[PDB]
Amino acid sequence: MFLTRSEYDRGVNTFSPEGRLFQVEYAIEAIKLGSTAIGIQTSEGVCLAVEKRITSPLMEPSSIEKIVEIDAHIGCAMSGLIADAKTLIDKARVETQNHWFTYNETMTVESVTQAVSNLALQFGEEDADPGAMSRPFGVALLFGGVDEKGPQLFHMDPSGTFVQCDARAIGSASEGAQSSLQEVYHKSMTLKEAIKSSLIILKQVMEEKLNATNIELATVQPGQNFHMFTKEELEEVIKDI
Amino acid sequence: GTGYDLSASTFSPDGRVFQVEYAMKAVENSSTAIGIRCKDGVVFGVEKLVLSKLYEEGSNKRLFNVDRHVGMAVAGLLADARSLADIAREEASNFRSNFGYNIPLKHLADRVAMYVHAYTLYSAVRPFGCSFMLGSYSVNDGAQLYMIDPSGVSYGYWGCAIGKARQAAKTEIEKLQMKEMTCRDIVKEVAKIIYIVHDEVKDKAFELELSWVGELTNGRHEIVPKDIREEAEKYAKESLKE
Amino acid sequence: MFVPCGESAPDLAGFTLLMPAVSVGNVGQLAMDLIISTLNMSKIGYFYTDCLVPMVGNNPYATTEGNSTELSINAEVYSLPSRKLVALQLRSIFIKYKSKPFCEKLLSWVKSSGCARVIVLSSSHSYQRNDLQLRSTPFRYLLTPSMQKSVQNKIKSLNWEEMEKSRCIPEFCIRIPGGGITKTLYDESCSKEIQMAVLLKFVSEGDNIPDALGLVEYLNEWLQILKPSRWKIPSSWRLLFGSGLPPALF
Amino acid sequence: GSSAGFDRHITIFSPEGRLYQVEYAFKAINQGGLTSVAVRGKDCAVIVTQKKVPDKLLDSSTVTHLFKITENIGCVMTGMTADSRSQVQRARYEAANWKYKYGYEIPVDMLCKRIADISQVYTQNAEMRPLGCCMILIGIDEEQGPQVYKCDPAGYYCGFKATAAGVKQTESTSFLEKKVKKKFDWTFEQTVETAITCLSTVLSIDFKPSEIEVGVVTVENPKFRILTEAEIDAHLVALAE
Amino acid sequence: DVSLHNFSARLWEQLVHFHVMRLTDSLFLWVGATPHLRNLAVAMCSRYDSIPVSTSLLGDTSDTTSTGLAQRLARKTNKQVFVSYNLQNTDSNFALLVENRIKEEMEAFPEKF
Amino acid sequence: LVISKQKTEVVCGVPTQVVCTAFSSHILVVVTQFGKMGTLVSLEPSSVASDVSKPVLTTKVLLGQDEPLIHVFAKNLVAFVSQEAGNRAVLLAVAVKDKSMEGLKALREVIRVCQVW
Amino acid sequence: DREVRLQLARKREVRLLRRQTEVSLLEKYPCSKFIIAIGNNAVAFLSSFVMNSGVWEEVGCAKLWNEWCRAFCVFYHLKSNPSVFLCQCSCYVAEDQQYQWLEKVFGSCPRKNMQITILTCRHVTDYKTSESTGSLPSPFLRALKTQNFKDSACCPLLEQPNIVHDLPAAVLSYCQVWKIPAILYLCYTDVMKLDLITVEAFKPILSTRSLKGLVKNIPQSTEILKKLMTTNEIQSNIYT
Amino acid sequence: MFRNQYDNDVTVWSPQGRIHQIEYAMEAVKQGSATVGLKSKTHAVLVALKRAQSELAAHQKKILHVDNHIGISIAGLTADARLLCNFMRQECLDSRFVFDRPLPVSRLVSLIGSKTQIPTQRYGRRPYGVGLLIAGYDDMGPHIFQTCPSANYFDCRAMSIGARSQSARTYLERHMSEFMECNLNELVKHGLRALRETLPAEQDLTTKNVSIGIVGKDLEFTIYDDDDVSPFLEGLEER
Amino acid sequence: ITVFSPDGHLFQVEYAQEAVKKGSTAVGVRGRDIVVLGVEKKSVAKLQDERTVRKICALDDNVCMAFAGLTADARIVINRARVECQSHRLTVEDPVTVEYITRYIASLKQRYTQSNGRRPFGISALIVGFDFDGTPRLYQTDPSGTYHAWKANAIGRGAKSVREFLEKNYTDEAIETDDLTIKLVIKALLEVVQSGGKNIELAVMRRDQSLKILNPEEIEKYVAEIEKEKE
Repeated sequence: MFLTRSEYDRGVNTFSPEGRLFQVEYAIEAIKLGSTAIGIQTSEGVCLAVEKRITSPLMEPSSIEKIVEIDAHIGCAMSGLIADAKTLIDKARVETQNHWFTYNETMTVESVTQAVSNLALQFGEEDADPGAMSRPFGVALLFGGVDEKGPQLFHMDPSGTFVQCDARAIGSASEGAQSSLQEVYHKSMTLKEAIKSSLIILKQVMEEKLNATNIELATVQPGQNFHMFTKEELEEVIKDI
Repeated sequence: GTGYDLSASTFSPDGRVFQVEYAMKAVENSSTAIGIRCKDGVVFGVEKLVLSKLYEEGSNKRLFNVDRHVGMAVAGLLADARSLADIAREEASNFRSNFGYNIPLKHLADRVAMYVHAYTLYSAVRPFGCSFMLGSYSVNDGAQLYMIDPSGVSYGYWGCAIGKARQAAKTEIEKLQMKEMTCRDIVKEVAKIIYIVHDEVKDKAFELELSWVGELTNGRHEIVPKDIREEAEKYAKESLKE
Repeated sequence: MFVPCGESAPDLAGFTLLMPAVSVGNVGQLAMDLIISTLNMSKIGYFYTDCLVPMVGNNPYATTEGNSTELSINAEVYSLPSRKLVALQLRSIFIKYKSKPFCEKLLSWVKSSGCARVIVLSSSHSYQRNDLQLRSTPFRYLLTPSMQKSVQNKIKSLNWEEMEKSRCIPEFCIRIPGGGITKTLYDESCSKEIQMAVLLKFVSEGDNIPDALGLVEYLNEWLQILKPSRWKIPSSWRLLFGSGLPPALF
Repeated sequence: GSSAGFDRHITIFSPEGRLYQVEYAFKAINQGGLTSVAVRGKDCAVIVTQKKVPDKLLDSSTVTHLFKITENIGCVMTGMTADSRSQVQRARYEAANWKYKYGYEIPVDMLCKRIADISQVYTQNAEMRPLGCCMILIGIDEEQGPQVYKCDPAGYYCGFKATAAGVKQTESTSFLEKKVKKKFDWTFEQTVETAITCLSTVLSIDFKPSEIEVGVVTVENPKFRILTEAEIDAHLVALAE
Repeated sequence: DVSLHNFSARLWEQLVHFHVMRLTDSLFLWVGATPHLRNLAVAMCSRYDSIPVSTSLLGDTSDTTSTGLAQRLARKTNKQVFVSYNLQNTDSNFALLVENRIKEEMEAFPEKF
Repeated sequence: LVISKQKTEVVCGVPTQVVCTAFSSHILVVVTQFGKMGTLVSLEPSSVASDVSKPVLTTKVLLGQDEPLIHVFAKNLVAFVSQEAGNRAVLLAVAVKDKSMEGLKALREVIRVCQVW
Repeated sequence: DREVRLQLARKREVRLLRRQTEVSLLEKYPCSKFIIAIGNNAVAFLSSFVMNSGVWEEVGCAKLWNEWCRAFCVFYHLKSNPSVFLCQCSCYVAEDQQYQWLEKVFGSCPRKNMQITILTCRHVTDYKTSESTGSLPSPFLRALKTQNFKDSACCPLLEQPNIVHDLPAAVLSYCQVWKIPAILYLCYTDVMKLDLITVEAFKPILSTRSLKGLVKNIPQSTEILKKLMTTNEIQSNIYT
Repeated sequence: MFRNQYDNDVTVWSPQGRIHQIEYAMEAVKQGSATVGLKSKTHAVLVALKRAQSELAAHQKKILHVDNHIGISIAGLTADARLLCNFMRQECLDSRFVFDRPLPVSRLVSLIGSKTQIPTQRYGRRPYGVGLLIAGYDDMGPHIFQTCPSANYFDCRAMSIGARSQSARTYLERHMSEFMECNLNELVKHGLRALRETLPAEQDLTTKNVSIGIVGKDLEFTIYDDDDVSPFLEGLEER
Repeated sequence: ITVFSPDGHLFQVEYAQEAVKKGSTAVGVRGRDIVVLGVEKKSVAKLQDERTVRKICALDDNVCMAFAGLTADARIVINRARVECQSHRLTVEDPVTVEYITRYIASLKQRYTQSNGRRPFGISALIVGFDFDGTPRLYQTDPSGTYHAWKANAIGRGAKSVREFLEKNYTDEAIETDDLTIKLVIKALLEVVQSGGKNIELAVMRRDQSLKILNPEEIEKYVAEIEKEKE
């Protein structure tokens, strides 16, 4: 009956007895460590909301950019390790702008997510170079954009693969926020309703108060392009809620 | 040999590499496969242990056809067996193209033996977990049967077995005299041996997988006809009973 | 922390303890369990301490069907009063920074109860000394000065090989890296001047059944446990290396 | 791997400045179970080794230990058969390279030097293990006549006149030195009889034509030839009389 | 069209070589004494970021030399610049000299970048 | 100090400026249509290559769109280049519009014309 | 150094926080049937069946922290007769904190009358079996009784080579050492997440005397309640 | 106890002649969701159980489209699934692009096995931890191919892998003869019944948690979403 | 190094954070027309010139930075940053922006903390300076590679305590002029270390000027009047 302490978590390629790569799950835990970021997609576009929680007032909220603008028709919200997301964001921007420069066509958000995945999975696959990709990225991206297909919201975890979702909450309040999303959603949701619900749930799952300073939100719409709400617009929306 | 059995590039104090021995014994774990090199040709026999009825007949086939003339019976891990079969196919095709005629069995045997030995040399790659019997017959070369132990030995056999019942199979084979007869009786004899070595209590069931190469099949490795396999199975069952 | 199985609190006055150690692999524990099964040493108590990670299971030494249905905690002690023989049995891995409290508690237990000689079966690393382990026999001994001189002369007559006294930080303090618990336990015993001996063996991680057989033979040669087929292996020595062959693999 | 132990890692030196992996390779050569001899006569070079065939199903013809690298250079192998065959193939490749580049036949000295360099590579790089086999090269040299060179996994390639390798190497070497000190004519028949009787007396068994295999290279015929069982039987009769 | 302006310069002491592929605006630049494609990064002016967006295509990620040179060259010129710096260590001061070296050539031959 | 051969030939109605620059590590095959770099794909032959035989060139997109069509196109375009280049890893900056067998053959013969290996 | 380690030791140690708002639980009120639920499935089955009739007033919660799981350790008593106690512990208790948890629950003054029924689930791979793990039934369960339990187990006992560690083993060892009747049920399930098959396998226990009269039958109410917790936190993208 | 020393890496052989890492990979498939694969004399139906959670969070696309006559379902890790699907798509597209012929299913499975064998042999790698149920229709006819995480693959009449798939296996083994001689609708209903028996007693086959991909004699591999599975759910008995 | 903790923490970055915590207190203030840096000093230097132990440096003329942690990696990152600044000044021919160099350093730290062949930098670069238009700047990178703009940051020995004290103290009234910013930085440093004096390594940079290492005589006289104000 002599049990010996045995651990399989150190090896990234090492399987657990039931077939679990513990390093990837630890990356998901690091994801949970990050701030909440909830994005909702509707027939009128995709809404992206995320908390710019700050440490001490000395922190400048302008520096924090949880929502980026990969392309005019592509946006992305993040939660977790921003430094990790920097490389993926640069790769996505390079792909989009290079496609526009060469083929004079707007690269589809699905293909951008694909390429980001190729970059994401490179930590495990190949990694031929000595100082090559080593660890999975500890950051999750809500690639919200509108393409020929229409409003498309994608989500990637440190696993390294994107999935097309409709309403996801990623971060510290991964669940609970998702329960609120489930309670509030339908195919008939309008953009205004989506924004209102997203900000309401942000307030519900936030420890601070909903003010334009500590919150950031954007909407990617078919007719329009990526439009990050300004301070005045954000204040108006939170006043509505 | 504790401590010295984790890498294929580590010598034990006795002076043996334990990874290769573990590969051989993992080959032992699988069901027994038997090959015979009679005067007419080479006859193969494998105890294809059926796992579930869901698998369609012919799945997990153990008798591969490297080329028209050269066949192969395998044991141990089947993935490594398939990889080695592909490698042997490539080598045989390369020789047939560059030189223009079918490869002598000795050349394929020692080339694959060198490859598996190379795998056994290095610490990074692990030794192959499969042992196979490269057997073939040629009107000029003659009936040849070579077993490729994961270690990397290329020994010509007149008859040998590989698997869990390897010892009893070898005893029965050496009781048999494998010289100067047609393969028509060798198929029956090998089926008989497979029936004896099979353990019904442990192994729930098995399927007879017989292939042969010789003058009867014009020096081509082909699965035995259904009628001949049925006759051999009937003879083996009759011999086993009482 | 000795808790009797019943309520009589059997006294271990004038007894000899047989404790294992968490050595390379499980040589000490395996040998201890092997001798327990061979000698049919009945359970007498439960040494409940806060030093090992808890574990439970049926009786390792099933023997009879009635005895099969029992409970085996991480730390249990069996004894054979016929030969004034008592034996602890460790079957658990240690909690961080808890081995030394175990050493102190067990030293106090043996001092108070009266168990005279504590035998610590263990195992050290294969390389051990500066190529001396490869040249010399793996078996060694390490007996405290308080050990009875009769046993010392018996060992001398046995013509055994003493501990190499591996060089450590001052200059030749006995070091047993494989055992781990063995060094601190020996130091605690020496401070308490409690008669005890460490019987180790230079081995490496892996299958250690032959090492356990060698160690129990060493102990038999010293104290004539059985007869200086032979040892009745426990029923616990089953499925100790695998959980069946997956059919799809082969 | 990071194998700290000296006994299970080639690179690390033993505390007494010894390479335990090389010693274990020698023990592997012993584990081969067979013994081989080689004698450099005044007219030829001989190599005699026993051919113990397990059982009878194994084809006695296929199992062999006498190999030829270059048409004038012979060889005898001792140790694991896989390692022996690998070293034989590497020696053949080296001979082919020498013939192609330099244009003339590879001298035995240079062939053993190259094999010793390969053995040094094996015993220095931690990646691979020393090949568990000892190879003895024989051949006819235009300047030194018959030449006997023994290469070993350690990287030691000194040439010999009479040498042996295997489980009975020590006793065979003792008897061979005893014979050498007499220093008789060392004729073809003389040297062959010396080698075969050395093997027979060290193994303390009677030899049969099929129980052993003999190969010889002579000045009259530089091409290496493996003596047939008929010649071995004739030589055995010669010893008998 | 693509003007393959291949040239060499005795940067410091080693005769580091250079390669140019004009295309239309996707200039390609290679650097290295030995003919090896060790690293490669593509950078071009971006309307979303002040620094031109660049990604390490292939090679060691912990180099930040090819990417930086590509960004600076893409800011100097327009469109893409496929820098392929392939110096082993070269410390870091030597890289500045190469940046000077290529700079002089662009002034000498604006067409043959 | 590298060797580059460029052949601008108008096949299938598109002026493909095939460029082939020979590096020791990776030969760069630039099949540039629209006069731009376009997608960059890396084809790395398998090191083992069975018993020193035809290898498996790992298809990997470095820049542009990930598509099995473009992967196979690069495979067929640079397979012979890698095989005749001593089993050397070869990169391809393909930027073509239409991907069909006739176009592939035309580009293949154009590269053979502009060969530097 | 040492001070930092001491701070970590506090962070890891179990702290007993009363739910009614350094005395241990059993030291405060004695119990007669203390039910322990370890794991999400065990507590889910408890809430579904046992915590269906009665007040089940919250008495305490043993909040703790570890690198694996910080969930909850709320303790309950029926409050119709406080003699019977309960515990829904979902947070994973580390090895260095299991004995601290035992001290907080019992301490050093046990009653020696409780039929400690432990509810926990293990994985099939843990089950040491002669045949392959794939041949075993998915939800099958096992039992571990103590010396003075004397009540027949509803399921076969574990085999010899098989063992159990962690908190259930801690409580069972405490009971055995101090001679407290008990039984440790192992629900070997392939799925460790919240699945109603695991609780269906846990069902046979309510039939036996252990946790017999606490459940007020009503399978329909319990069965409907089981579908309530079937909804859980969104999984990751690792498996599909 | 001893197996702990011989399971850290994939290149180590246990004293029992086993590689436990391959066993752990083979369990990784069980870690995934259940899928059912069965075929008839003219059709090959691939029925998969979408995770019974809020599909808003993630559209679990277990059934993937490979070619016009090959499609697969995911059971296990998603990264390996995506890599294998991409590889199969490359090979099929290359065949149809160069030789202008549909790639036979058996050849594709052989290539998959050869590709997945390499990680097992090489150091620092891991076997592809996903099980594929390849439902294809080449010249020979319908083919359901079981691809284990190990390179070993099986040509199967009816199969089901994933969590709690043993009940589905039992159901399939109990009705093989019916599967062989069934039409499209009956075969799909049989697969759905197998999946239902995979599901607990309380849970039933809803449109939200069921996806099916069918390839046939004149039917290209078509994935039927939640809206497109109702026709088969209708007419299927609850019992 | 490349493995995550069960909670999702990379061990290497946390160890680098601990190394930073053992470093000196790099304190900066984003004043208008003036940016002030401040780093705690271990005095000593009984036989060593202060020139070689200058923790506060100047990356070109419009950027100056201070670090907290190991000084070797700090020296190499400073060398790389100044080389990048010179290369930009050469090619682009524009004054390097504080944002630009801060992002470069953050990217370098990210690269070094990602690959397992190299360990992360065990420092936290606190970068200040003035942009082309003269806007004061204040940034602080981390071994992880997260660059964040701050109003008045403080990282090093007892980072949290000095940070919260400065947050309580930092006000636009305290940021007006430049003497007030100097008082704020000196107050934070003195709160960190009571000895003061030589331990207070002070550096100031104005809008159109270069980095001026404030002389020790100036540092102590400001301390004296700060003491006078308290009484």
